Amino acid sequence: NCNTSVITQACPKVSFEPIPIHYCAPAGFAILKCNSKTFNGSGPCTNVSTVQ
Amino acid sequence: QNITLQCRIKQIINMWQGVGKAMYAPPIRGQIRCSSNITGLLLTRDGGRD
Amino acid sequence: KKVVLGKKGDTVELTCTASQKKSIQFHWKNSNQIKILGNQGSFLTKGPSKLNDRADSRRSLWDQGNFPLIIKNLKIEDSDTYICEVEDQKEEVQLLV
Amino acid sequence: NNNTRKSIHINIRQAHCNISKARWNETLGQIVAKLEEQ
Amino acid sequence: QVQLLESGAEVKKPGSSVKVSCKASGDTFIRYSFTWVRQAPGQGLEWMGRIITILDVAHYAPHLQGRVTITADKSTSTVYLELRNLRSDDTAVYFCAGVYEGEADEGEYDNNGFLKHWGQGTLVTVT
Amino acid sequence: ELELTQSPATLSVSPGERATLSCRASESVSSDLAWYQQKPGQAPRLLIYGASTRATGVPARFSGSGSGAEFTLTISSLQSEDFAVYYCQQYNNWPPRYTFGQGTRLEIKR
Ligand SMILES: *[C@@H]1O[C@H](CO)[C@@H](O[C@@H]2O[C@H](CO)[C@@H](O[C@@H]3O[C@H](CO[C@H]4O[C@H](CO)[C@@H](O)[C@H](O)[C@@H]4O)[C@@H](O)[C@H](O[C@H]4O[C@H](CO)[C@@H](O)[C@H](O)[C@@H]4O[C@H]4O[C@H](CO)[C@@H](O)[C@H](O)[C@@H]4O[C@H]4O[C@H](CO)[C@@H](O)[C@H](O)[C@@H]4O)[C@@H]3O)[C@H](O)[C@H]2NC(C)=O)[C@H](O)[C@H]1NC(C)=O
Ligand SMILES: *[C@@H]1O[C@H](CO)[C@@H](O[C@@H]2O[C@H](CO)[C@@H](O[C@@H]3O[C@H](CO)[C@@H](O)[C@H](O)[C@@H]3O)[C@H](O)[C@H]2NC(C)=O)[C@H](O)[C@H]1NC(C)=O
Ligand SMILES: *[C@@H]1O[C@H](CO)[C@@H](O[C@@H]2O[C@H](CO)[C@@H](O[C@@H]3O[C@H](CO)[C@@H](O)[C@H](O)[C@@H]3O)[C@H](O)[C@H]2NC(C)=O)[C@H](O)[C@H]1NC(C)=O
Ligand SMILES: *[C@@H]1O[C@H](CO)[C@@H](O[C@@H]2O[C@H](CO)[C@@H](O)[C@H](O)[C@H]2NC(C)=O)[C@H](O)[C@H]1NC(C)=O
Ligand SMILES: *[C@@H]1O[C@H](CO)[C@@H](O[C@@H]2O[C@H](CO)[C@@H](O)[C@H](O)[C@H]2NC(C)=O)[C@H](O)[C@H]1NC(C)=O
Ligand SMILES: *[C@@H]1O[C@H](CO)[C@@H](O[C@@H]2O[C@H](CO)[C@@H](O)[C@H](O)[C@H]2NC(C)=O)[C@H](O)[C@H]1NC(C)=O
Ligand SMILES: *[C@@H]1O[C@H](CO)[C@@H](O[C@@H]2O[C@H](CO)[C@@H](O)[C@H](O)[C@H]2NC(C)=O)[C@H](O)[C@H]1NC(C)=O
Repeated sequence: NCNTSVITQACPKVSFEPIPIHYCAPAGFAILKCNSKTFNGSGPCTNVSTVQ
Repeated sequence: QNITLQCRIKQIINMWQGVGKAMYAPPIRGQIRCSSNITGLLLTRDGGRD
Repeated sequence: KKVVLGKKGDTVELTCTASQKKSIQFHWKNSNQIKILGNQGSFLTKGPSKLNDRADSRRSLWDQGNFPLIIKNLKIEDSDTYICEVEDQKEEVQLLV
Repeated sequence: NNNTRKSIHINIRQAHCNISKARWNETLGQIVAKLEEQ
Repeated sequence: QVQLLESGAEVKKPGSSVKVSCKASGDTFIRYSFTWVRQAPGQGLEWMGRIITILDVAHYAPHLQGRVTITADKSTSTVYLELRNLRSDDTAVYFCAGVYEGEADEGEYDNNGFLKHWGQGTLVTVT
Repeated sequence: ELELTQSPATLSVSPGERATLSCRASESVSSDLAWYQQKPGQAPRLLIYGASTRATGVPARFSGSGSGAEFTLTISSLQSEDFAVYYCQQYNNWPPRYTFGQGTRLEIKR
């Protein structure tokens, strides 16, 4: 037995323009970055650097 | 020398965040500009025994 | 192989199952590996097959791990083996119209 | 603006996008060249 | 674009239910929204509620929802106004009205409330 | 929700006179106030779509405007066929809480 849930909400217009967001590691963690050119998404990188 | 795409602005859309639909209010009055950079494409391959 | 029966002019529902109920990506393919249907995010995509204008799916059940292929207006020509691609799982069903 | 029609019979939703033709065909030529490697 | 055809008059003992129908013709029902108006004698145009046929949703005047529901039967292009627990207070002439919405099927629905297409008016009373 | 009221209860005019009808909105409705014409035994047919667009089929005699708490409807060269009750309707509600005013009746001066 399936049914739906409907919510009626106010409909204001807002300005909408995506801002770059950076992710940063929590204490105890680090991010390894693959610096190989043309990495292709999987497998080994032979040039690895560490960033927060 | 300009490829022009025809576009429409819609109010009833499907949601990318989950199964369901949502209705949005009618469009704002005018001069709406969206200048942007194409930085990549998402393609799928149509193969098969044929 | 599962076998499902029907006749010309009928509608049949063939299914794939994901026990985790997470509305995961899945695909349906015919015996020639032609994509019929699939889940892109929350959207239903119809592939370039003979069922392109007849295949459907109940999106509301994707949350239950139920990913049906619904073929409307069956013809004898539709009696193929349909393949589920769910994660690693490869269920196969023969439809006999 | 100057797109104020609301109905055809009983245009506010009409919009369009421009792509430089020469950039797009060049872009695809490079993509195609890479697809050909596979 | 369309004409709306309504059911006839009815009388019920208070507490009974009454269902009023409004059939649309000349366009696709799904394409646009319908509303109901209650012309009680001596009164103005009390709003009953609104139903959207592209999305099966409805809204009701805030004092009436305990008694009234609206159903859009897409297969018969007919909207039904159901009055539960009918009171003598609800004696009125009821009618539907339609509002054209653009290409609702394509998701270009306007959500207009301006009433252009009207029904005839059916008196509902109690006994 | 928003209450709409008519200024005159009725307005007595002569044919050929310009009718001047008005409606007040207690919650400052914005360009969401429509006008309707109801004749006895008839549906209250739309005259003005939104605050100022006459609906298709509406005679050029009918026009109006307004904003916020106050809106008007006028009928140039009023004809005998226009002695109807005019209604004020508001749409600035979401969730919908649409309302109508009481209706202003034109009277034929006699
Ligand atoms: C990829 O990245 C690119 C950028 O690198 C992204 O591109 C950006 O996309 C944005 C999409 O919104 C676009 O934003 C618009 O810019 C317009 C122009 O900005 C210039 O003027 C303002 C004035 O203060 C300056 O601050 C600014 O620095 C620039 O100089 C703005 O005008 C737009 O705002 C208006 O529309 C939004 C709609 O949500 C409203 O919320 C907002 O309040 C504004 O509304 C006015 O205009 C509407 C038009 O119908 C009126 O209805 C409304 O009442 C307001 O109108 C009054 O004010 C105007 C002001 O001139 C007046 O003329 C009118 O008569 C009224 O008084 C909005 O800000 C970015 O500019 C754009 N960037 C670039 C560089 O192009 C891109 O999208 C990214 N890709 C993706 C996919 O996201
Ligand atoms: C492995 O990946 C790293 C990360 O990209 C490569 O190092 C980077 O090399 C470039 C070019 O030599 C450096 O750019 C230069 O930086 C100086 C900084 O002031 C700037 O003045 C120059 O104009 C130029 O931008 C880059 O900084 C450097 N990055 C780091 C983190 O050191 C590295 O060469 C790669 N190794 C191999 C074997 O490919
Ligand atoms: C492809 O599309 C682009 C983007 O619309 C076209 O460029 C645009 O060409 C018009 C031609 O009049 C430019 O308008 C002029 O702008 C100057 C700026 O001050 C103004 O002074 C003039 O009176 C006039 O308005 C427009 O600005 C220009 N757009 C940009 C971003 O530069 C381009 O021509 C199109 N190509 C083809 C082949 O049609
Ligand atoms: C590019 O992607 C391919 C796979 O899509 C990676 O291929 C692997 O290469 C290593 C090299 O010894 C093999 O051992 C693996 O078996 C390969 N994977 C597969 C699936 O065959 C390739 O290394 C990638 N290029 C990179 C990371 O630079
Ligand atoms: C689209 O690509 C162009 C070209 O790379 C970007 O414009 C450049 O952005 C860098 C950022 O520091 C500036 O230094 C250059 O001067 C910009 N070039 C020009 C011609 O202005 C542009 O910002 C990109 N747009 C988006 C949305 O990313
Ligand atoms: C998109 O490109 C088209 C290319 O035709 C632009 O339309 C032309 O604009 C020029 C400007 O002087 C006119 O002279 C041409 O006659 C227009 N062509 C046509 C077929 O109308 C269009 O304006 C561009 N749009 C945007 C958003 O930049
Ligand atoms: C999209 O708009 C941008 C500007 O917002 C166009 O780029 C400009 O084109 C003019 C043409 O005379 C150049 O003078 C500017 O220097 C260009 N600006 C930048 C940042 O490069 C761009 O060509 C437009 N794209 C299309 C497809 O019309």
